[PDB]
Amino acid sequence: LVVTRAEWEKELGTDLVKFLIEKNYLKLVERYRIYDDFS
Amino acid sequence: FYSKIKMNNRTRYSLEEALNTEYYANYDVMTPKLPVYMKHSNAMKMDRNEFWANLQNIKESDDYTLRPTIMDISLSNTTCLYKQLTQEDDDYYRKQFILQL
Amino acid sequence: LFGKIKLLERLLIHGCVIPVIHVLKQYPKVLYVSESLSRYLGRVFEYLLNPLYTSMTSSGESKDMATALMITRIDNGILAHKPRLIHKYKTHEPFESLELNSSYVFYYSEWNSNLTPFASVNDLFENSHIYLSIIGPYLGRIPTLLSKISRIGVADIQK
Amino acid sequence: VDILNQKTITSEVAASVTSKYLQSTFSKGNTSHIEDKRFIHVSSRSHSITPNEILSLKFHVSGSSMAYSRMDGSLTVWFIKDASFDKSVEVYIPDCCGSDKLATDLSWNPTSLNQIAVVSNSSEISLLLINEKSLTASKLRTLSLGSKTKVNTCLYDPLGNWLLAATKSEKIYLFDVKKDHSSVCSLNISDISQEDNDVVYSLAWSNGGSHIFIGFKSGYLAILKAKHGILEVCTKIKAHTGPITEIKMDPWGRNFITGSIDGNCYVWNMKSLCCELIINDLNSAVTTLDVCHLGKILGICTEDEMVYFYDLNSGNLLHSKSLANYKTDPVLKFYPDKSWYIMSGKNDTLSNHFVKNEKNLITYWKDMFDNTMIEKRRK
Amino acid sequence: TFEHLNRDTLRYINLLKRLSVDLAKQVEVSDPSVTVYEMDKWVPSEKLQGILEQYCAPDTDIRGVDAQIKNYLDQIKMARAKFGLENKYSLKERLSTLTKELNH
Repeated sequence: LVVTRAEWEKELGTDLVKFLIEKNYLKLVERYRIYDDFS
Repeated sequence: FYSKIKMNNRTRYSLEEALNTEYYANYDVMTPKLPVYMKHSNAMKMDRNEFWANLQNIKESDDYTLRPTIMDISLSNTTCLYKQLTQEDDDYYRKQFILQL
Repeated sequence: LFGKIKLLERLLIHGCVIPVIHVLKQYPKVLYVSESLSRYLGRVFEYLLNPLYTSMTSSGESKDMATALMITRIDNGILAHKPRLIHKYKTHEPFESLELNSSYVFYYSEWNSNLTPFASVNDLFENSHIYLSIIGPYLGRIPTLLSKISRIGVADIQK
Repeated sequence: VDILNQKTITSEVAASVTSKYLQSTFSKGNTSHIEDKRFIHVSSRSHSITPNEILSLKFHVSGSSMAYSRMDGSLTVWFIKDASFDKSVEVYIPDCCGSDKLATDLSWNPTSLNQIAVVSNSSEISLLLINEKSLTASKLRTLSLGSKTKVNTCLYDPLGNWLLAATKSEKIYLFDVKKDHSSVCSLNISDISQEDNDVVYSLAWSNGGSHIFIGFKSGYLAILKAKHGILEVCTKIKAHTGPITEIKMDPWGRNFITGSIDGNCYVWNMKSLCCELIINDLNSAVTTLDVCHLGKILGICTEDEMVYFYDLNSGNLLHSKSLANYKTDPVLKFYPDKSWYIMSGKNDTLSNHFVKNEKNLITYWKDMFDNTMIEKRRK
Repeated sequence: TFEHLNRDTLRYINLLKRLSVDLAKQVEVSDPSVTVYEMDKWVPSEKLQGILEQYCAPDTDIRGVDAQIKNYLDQIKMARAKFGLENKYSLKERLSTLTKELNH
């Protein structure tokens, strides 16, 4: 999925996205792409 | 005609088995009487029953009292005879020819 | 397999008691032809008896509706609990069943609309001269019906 | 032809499939011996005999751990994630519940993923954790009460909500699990059975977790509620003419099964609480007794040293193996998530487990159907 | 004309029940006291039932309601990656150390 940083915070928390990007799971293309397994 | 009914409800039986992967399923290839969303919906029943109700007011009036049968096969018209027995949607005109034979 | 005898027990499966009582009161040795005539007539008498037997054993049998439930299936992803999945089929056999994942029911669900389940003890003593006198010494082919009438008796002396 | 006629599982095509599944699970490539510590000790003395029978065998409700307690010594806890039975012993504890007495009963915890409750014969219940990284077994607490003489059995609620510890002479204890392991109630057995000095042989929890089934020595069967903290007697029926040996439950919640010391085994349904089917098993005294997880196979093992396999819907026989040359008290146990079983006793006091490549009976019929269908799509 | 109206009301009958493409069901439960589930009374979501009823209600364009699915089909993984990340590790490791420090 691809949204912006501002579209992430409407559902997530600002403390967690500050932790996702330094831990290298989110990548940017400002469209932020994540590869994840939820089923 | 019978290979569009077999391949419609064999993929979604292979899709029950993946999503809630608790239970396997082999059912029959049958008529799923109404799907899940046509079963209990009074907005879809009430506008459908008032389509059949004014198709009968055409056939109860004293104006269109000269008309063929609903299950009728044509013989004179060579165009409509090929258009009745080749469309793979109705399949009630290719069952009369099997019963007649 | 065919004929009068097969006709006489499909009528007793569905709902018809009055044309079958009138035949077996005329020819009472129409039994000793099939052992199914005493099973299906014990399916009708056990429907009339069952509201009474649940109330006589009052507090115990009323919460016995809650004791019959099964165990969920517990897988070890996050150690979660999910219920079991079955699916109905409507068959022609009168007795309810449950296979490995399929449960079977009788197709004609309005089979007991003419019948009425009787009241406490004064109605059991009147309706047993009709039903229980047709199958005289054949109530011992239904041993679960012989166990139910004997618990009505002990619970009625004590109260 | 008779396979592909029915496309759903009926009453007759099910009873013919389950007689081929039990026939093919006794084969040569479908059995492997558990590499125990006694299988090492027996194999040395047999290549170049002291009996220690097992006292309990229990499965975790997830179906991924198996613990069991020999007579003289130790607990042994196996860990199976998916690899059949050759994955890992994690622990075995030579002085488990003390260094003076024996380990009689076991129960796993349904809520917590790794915790047992081993009950000695003294007065004390020791709850202990089985560590996942290292191969150790550390304690958590130790329970006790006043006027506690000798506890034998312990059972957890199938919801993990209560704990029932019982003596066979004096009393019966409830310990709450949610707030803290604290005594809630206590009932004297003389109030349960009014007739004589009875000895409690077996107990069981219902599938909901609100009634307790108690089997005495005189043949009485008591059913008693456990609502929140009250422990009162609901009914009391006389079932057998002998000690009620074992009590089981249907996994679909329909009926329950009792066995006794005469050759007698009933199937009582749970709605009307009357007997429903009777198995004609006039050979010997039934010792162990268990059902499948689909609820179709019933395994009876008597004191003639012979095992049987029945149906629960009918009472017909499927298979019968005779194991007469051994000196075991052999234990059947079915897995809780798949349709395999672990029958105890191979040489002296051992445990083998009988496998296949398919898990259920339903994925076995579904593979037999698709192999026949290719032949009808061949002609 | 009657020979055309009779043939198009037999393929309308043969399209409501016989071939009749339907949904694939995911089972969701919320109460822990059910333990049995028959797969006949599975109904879809409340937000999907309101969208699917708008294809057959009169006086509507088809392409305007086909874009209400593309809205709905992307709002269903914007709520499955919002509970599939905050439940992934930020609430896993809050229960990792805290269940060790309870045991000690």
